[PDB]
Amino acid sequence: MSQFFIRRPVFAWVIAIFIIIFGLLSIPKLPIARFPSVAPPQVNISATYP
Amino acid sequence: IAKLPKGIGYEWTGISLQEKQSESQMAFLLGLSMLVVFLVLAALYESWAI
Repeated sequence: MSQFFIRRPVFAWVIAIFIIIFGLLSIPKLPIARFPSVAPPQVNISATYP
Repeated sequence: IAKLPKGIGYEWTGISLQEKQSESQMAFLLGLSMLVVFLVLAALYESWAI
């Protein structure tokens, strides 16, 4: 059943508070980019025979 | 070091850099370790006052 969180509202609020806190501790921890590494990686091999 | 001629910096290395880094984190690690138990006790004793 799902009638557990009507008579126990405080148990509902701490799960909502936990993921607010863990999420707010991670927005400074995330890199900001315009795109992910969608392009295939290249490895250049450059020689010289002047 | 603040009495030196201007333009002379400094840094800590070795055991000292790992000591200064250990002192900046104590107030945060004692903050979370008291905030977590306050949250998990509200999940068991159905209230905020207890």
